[PDB]
Amino acid sequence: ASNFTQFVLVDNGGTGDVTVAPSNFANGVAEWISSNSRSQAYKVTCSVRQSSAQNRKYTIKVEVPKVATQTVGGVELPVAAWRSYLNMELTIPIFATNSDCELIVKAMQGLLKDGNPIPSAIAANSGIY
Amino acid sequence: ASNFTQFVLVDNGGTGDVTVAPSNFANGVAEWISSNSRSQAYKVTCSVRQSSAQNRKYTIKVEVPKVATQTVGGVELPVAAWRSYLNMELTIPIFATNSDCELIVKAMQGLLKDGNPIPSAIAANSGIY
Amino acid sequence: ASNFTQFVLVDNGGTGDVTVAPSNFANGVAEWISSNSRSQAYKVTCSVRQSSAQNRKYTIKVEVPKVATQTVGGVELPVAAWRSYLNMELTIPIFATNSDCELIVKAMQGLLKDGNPIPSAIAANSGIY
Amino acid sequence: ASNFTQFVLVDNGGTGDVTVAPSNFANGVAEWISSNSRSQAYKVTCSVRQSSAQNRKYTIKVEVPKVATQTVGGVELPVAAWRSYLNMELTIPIFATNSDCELIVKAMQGLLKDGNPIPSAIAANSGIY
Amino acid sequence: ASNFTQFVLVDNGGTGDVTVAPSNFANGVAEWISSNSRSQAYKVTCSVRQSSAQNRKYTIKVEVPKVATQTVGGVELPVAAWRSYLNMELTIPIFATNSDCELIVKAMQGLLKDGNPIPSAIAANSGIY
Amino acid sequence: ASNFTQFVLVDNGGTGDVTVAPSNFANGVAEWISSNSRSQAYKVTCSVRQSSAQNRKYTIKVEVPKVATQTVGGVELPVAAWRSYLNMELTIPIFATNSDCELIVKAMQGLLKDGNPIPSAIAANSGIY
RNA sequence: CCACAGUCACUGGG
RNA sequence: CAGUCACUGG
RNA sequence: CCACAGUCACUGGG
RNA sequence: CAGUCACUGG
Repeated sequence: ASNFTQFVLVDNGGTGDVTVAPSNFANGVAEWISSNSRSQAYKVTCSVRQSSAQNRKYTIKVEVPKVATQTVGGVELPVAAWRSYLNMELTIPIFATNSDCELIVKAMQGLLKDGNPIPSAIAANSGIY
Repeated sequence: ASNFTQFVLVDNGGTGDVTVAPSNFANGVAEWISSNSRSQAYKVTCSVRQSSAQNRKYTIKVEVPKVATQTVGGVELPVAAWRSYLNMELTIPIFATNSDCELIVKAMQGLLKDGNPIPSAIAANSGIY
Repeated sequence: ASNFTQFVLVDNGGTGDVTVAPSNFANGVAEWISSNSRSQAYKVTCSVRQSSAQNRKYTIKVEVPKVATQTVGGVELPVAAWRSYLNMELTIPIFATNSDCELIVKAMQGLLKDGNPIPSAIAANSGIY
Repeated sequence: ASNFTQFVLVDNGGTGDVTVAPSNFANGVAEWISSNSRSQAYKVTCSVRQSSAQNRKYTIKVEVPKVATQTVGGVELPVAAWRSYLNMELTIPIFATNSDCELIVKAMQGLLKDGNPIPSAIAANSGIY
Repeated sequence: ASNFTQFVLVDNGGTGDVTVAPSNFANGVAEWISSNSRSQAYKVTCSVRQSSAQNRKYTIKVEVPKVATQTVGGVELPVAAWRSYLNMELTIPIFATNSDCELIVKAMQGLLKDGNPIPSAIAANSGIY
Repeated sequence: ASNFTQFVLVDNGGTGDVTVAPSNFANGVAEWISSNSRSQAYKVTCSVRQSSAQNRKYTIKVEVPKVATQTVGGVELPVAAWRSYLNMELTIPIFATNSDCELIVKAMQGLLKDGNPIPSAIAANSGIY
């Protein structure tokens, strides 16, 4: 294998797609970013460690830029107003087989499938009701 | 409407599908569970709070169980051999429009699409390289 | 370029091959792990450091597990009945050229070549006689 | 029968071969030494012992010398400018069968096979990258 | 791709060229060295860290050795008579686009072009006047 | 000689070139700047001193303006968001001949040649991977 | 941070 | 030196 | 806040 | 853990 390759983060249907590509590997922490100023980029980082004797833990972080009214290549302050941060921590017991792990991934995919509660709430600046 | 509906967390092609349903909203934490005993159930929770004066934070949790039947005191009980824990926090600035948020949902969806790096590594019990 | 890739640790023909893959590279310690349950996986770690003003030191560690299924209370878990632990330390002075190093590697390879005393002894639960 | 015989430690084709031969076997420590000046010879030692009730432990040591001629006061002496020191410890539980051991040996051989990460790194005065 | 490749540090027209290659990435410090003994090698290291909330800093180091053969204890050893140390730190604001950065690379390249003031002074063991 | 002359810092191929010219010599510290407001200029400074008994040290500093979305002649704040700083310190042992120094310069040129790792990483808002 | 020093991913000084 | 071994104990 | 830990809307550590 | 390493020191 060798999974550290570029990929499509935001699929806008061929036209207007956001691709992120390998940008760093310092400390086993893999990083991908879109072709932008780091202040306006789409960043993705991932790493794995054995958190305890019983578990392994994947830490995945994603940064998404606020695009509405954005000024490409510009200095936008304050940073906190122009960026969204996603922090994911996946804990998997050392007994999990590959199939067990496939199931876990499926569950994650299902959690965010278009039309489901969570993605629907987020995409609508809403909570659950 | 109401976005607090049931949905399928794990899609196995209509046969062996893990569907999860609304089970609680106490203390502002929306909860869903699979049609199982509370000891062997898949659990999904979600909550939104206004973290800072200018941020909103979504806390989503998913628990994937490895179902098993244990024999305690000569008696057989439905239990979970172990559980996988997904913990994700999403911080979005209040200046994010709905389109801005759809961008975030698409990114999260892209992040886990079959074939991409992260889901590949996870399903293979490996890191990125 | 990268030497932190997956490789075949155990060459059992072209089928029962044990392949080990990059898992984590934190704190100067490269770690490879075979696929499936971490609990039953092969592990390989490696690191180099300047042990003294004149010497560089390598520390390689390998774990060979004896795969087994543990059952307790009627619950089956993939585990390792036990593990064989290989721990080696290689010290090389900074005056060693690439040729000198190639020589060192050859000696290591020869020491373990099929037919030779040490490997023969080990493979037969034996010592020297 | 005897496995305490001479063998080729360094296979440099069929000429510049470094052969090491039995030298002494006192106190459970088998020792091999290449021919000529002891001062410039290759050394290999090996021993097994029951380290615990459950484990047997092997201790292999190898010395690769950098041949050189020292001159002092006009007196020439064959010496070793410096020496590379390999020290390995292999622990194997008493439940290991001959098959289990053969497997362990294969893993050791694979770890050092030409082309693989560890040997490549060592042979190039390099680490992992 | 992967930008961690070998390159020629000193171009002497294909004959007497000093080429340097990846040798380590431990602790997030990318390292390259020339095909020499660690004691006589050319060394290049590079690292990026997010210095401030809005800055990123590249730390690049280059070590140019003056190779020599010293006689210590009547024995001859490959050593370095002395070393020249280049230490450079580049701080770039996160608002810099890729074009902004290309500008920086072009400037650094221009700074050292044959004929220009700085490289002229350095090569002549003189200051600017 | 007399190397304190104007030169092309950024070579954009005849059209759109950035030239810097002598602007100060206070304290032996030579300075060049582009024809801009000092807040938006390209600045280059260089100086030499004998740092110790064994070494001489060249301190070279370069400042590059962020051009994307820049407003020529305008007041851009905060300064830190609009500027990149390069700090170079070159240490050369007093034994270095002119030829030794030419080699050092070549190594610097090679380090930053178009297409090589470092310049490629910088120009792409990336690290090494 | 330093036109601070060194034997330089380390050490020492402002 | 010992251990289910980048960790612990002598 | 943490590529902090867990038995995980709870507990413990920076 | 370190060392010209079945030995020594932490």
